Amino acid sequence: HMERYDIAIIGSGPAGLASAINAKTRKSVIVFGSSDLSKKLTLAPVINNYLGFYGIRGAELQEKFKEHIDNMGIQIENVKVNNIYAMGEYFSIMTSKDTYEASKVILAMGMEHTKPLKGEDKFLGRGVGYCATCDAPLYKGKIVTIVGYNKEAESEANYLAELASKVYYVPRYKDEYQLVSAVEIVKDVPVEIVGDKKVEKLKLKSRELETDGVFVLKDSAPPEQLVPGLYVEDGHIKVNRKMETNIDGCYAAGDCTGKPYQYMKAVGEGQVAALNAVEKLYTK
Amino acid sequence: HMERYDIAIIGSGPAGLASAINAKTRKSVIVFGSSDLSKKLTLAPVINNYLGFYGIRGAELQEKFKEHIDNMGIQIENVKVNNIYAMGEYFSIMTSKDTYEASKVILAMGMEHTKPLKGEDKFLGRGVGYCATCDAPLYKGKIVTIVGYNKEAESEANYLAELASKVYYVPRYKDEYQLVSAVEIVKDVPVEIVGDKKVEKLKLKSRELETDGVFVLKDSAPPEQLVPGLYVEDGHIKVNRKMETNIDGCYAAGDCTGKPYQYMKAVGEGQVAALNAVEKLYTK
Ligand SMILES: Cc1cc2nc3c(=O)[nH]c(=O)nc-3n(C[C@H](O)[C@H](O)[C@H](O)COP(=O)(O)OP(=O)(O)OC[C@H]3O[C@@H](n4cnc5c(N)ncnc54)[C@H](O)[C@@H]3O)c2cc1C
Ligand SMILES: Cc1cc2nc3c(=O)[nH]c(=O)nc-3n(C[C@H](O)[C@H](O)[C@H](O)COP(=O)(O)OP(=O)(O)OC[C@H]3O[C@@H](n4cnc5c(N)ncnc54)[C@H](O)[C@@H]3O)c2cc1C
Repeated sequence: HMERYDIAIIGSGPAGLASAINAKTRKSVIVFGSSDLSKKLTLAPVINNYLGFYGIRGAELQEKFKEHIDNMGIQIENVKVNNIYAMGEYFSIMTSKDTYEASKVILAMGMEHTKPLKGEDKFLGRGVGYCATCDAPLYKGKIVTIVGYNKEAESEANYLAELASKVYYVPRYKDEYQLVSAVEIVKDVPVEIVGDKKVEKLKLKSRELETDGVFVLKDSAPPEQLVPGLYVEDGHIKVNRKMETNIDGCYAAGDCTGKPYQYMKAVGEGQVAALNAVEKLYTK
Repeated sequence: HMERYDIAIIGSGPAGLASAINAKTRKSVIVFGSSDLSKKLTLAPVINNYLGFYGIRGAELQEKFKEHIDNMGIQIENVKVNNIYAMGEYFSIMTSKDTYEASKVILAMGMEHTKPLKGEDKFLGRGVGYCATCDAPLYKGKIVTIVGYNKEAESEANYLAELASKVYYVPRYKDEYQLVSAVEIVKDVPVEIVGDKKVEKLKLKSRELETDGVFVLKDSAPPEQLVPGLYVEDGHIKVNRKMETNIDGCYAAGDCTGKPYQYMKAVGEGQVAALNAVEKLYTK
């Protein structure tokens, strides 16, 4: 069904966990993200600029962070947040599973490193989107191509196969893929989304797919799509010294706020966002 | 004599150490402060909001920070910084011992918690000051009272006893005091600095001292006195998202920049300041 919380934290990396441990000062808090917290932490080899942990390996620091949240009774809700609608005094939070409401939101999604595909921006809203399940009814009986950058994208492909006339899945990571037989896996490199007034084809290095929709599925939609009305410049969510965005009650912390992309900056921002959000909840 | 460095960090607490470990990316760096890093860290009992160190004691976290800087060959220069003069393209740094020049400065002095004495602001520049050794020639053959909040203040009293006709030392901490016999220790509580056009007396709870100067000696002068021309509001050094102050080449990080006074905020700010300072050194 629906569940209400005082604070929702969108991301489970350094920034979101820093927010969570500072918000547990009560005030219900929910943290959305991945079971493994942050993929970048796991991939980091030796870390020498996180003060107090000289020479730690990324996966070791990840475990220290996991034990911290576990000691404080903080769990990660393992769902993808698709859209956050600023209703004015609260936020409606749409996810890959259930819908939530929260009084305050802390954006902590990190920063996407991969570039958009050619034609992606051009056809946005004319056949390109960032949430396949959200737009699924629009593609009933149509051809849909999903360019998947994470495992959740596979679930969206499976769902779309129940409505679309044909589903192609283009993986952008190496794994076994848990897809129903109706999904055609296209192990090729996307080149360009093309069309006249709307999407007509996805061109790949060795193949072209006639398709009505192309969904580009990453850990998070671009922030201005995830949070309609949010002020972003240069792909960075713009915040002030209190980590406040342009949307009252919506904060942002970590790589999603701009450079430098470092752990200490991220945890500091998460702390500031959470303490300010809590203050606003007690002052109304 | 004088020594030149690319970056000078003013403070050895969480913020300054975070700056130091991020600036050692070369670029000579000098860190001014106390041997014990930060007094607040030592006094902190259990810390649960420093991500990755759940349940750590303050002195334990202090030791982790000490081992980090030691592993990176970062030493603390154990002197008090008295004044930083923005010369335009560099900074002249006056200390309780030698003078330094630095291309970039990172202010990391923390935030003073004790309030000013009554009359302190009123007589500033008319008998009240924050550096006794700096103003010592002005008090040759005059009466000087030092209200000392740290051990360095004792050294300043000893120096002033060579020039002033009479030196009183009013300690604001419990310890043995290493003072020459010419210094009179006044174990009483300051109440008010009084005078007409200039300082004439220090009133204490049980005694009044006729005095020509009153020096209030804390770990650092107020930031607008430490750094002439620095923009401060509400006792907080005002910085932007890059930790830049109003003075080009001068950054600030940690409690000295405003609330919340927390460790994660401080280390994040120190990191941002240092990485920006380094960038400016490589771009000129
Ligand atoms: C190989 C490598 C080495 C690095 N080494 C260092 C180093 O030595 N020192 C250093 O300071 N920095 C280092 N970094 C950078 C550092 O990892 C980042 O600055 C830091 O991880 C930022 O954390 P964050 O919480 O802002 O974002 P992230 O760490 O990206 O966390 C984001 C998390 O939120 C989840 N999420 C995002 N959007 C949504 C959504 N819509 N719904 C649900 N969940 C979502 C993601 O799945 C992810 O788990 C390194 C990065 C890499 C890639
Ligand atoms: C009892 C107590 C418990 C606390 N518990 C927590 C907690 O659980 N979690 C949390 O997040 N925060 C806590 N805090 C607050 C936290 O300690 C501060 O936010 C943090 O120490 C800020 O560090 P900083 O580097 O900005 O300043 P500081 O820690 O004050 O470091 C300043 C250092 O620079 C030196 N210095 C200053 N001026 C000069 C100068 N002119 N020349 C030379 N050296 C100078 C000082 O001697 C000092 O050593 C606590 C504070 C106290 C007092």
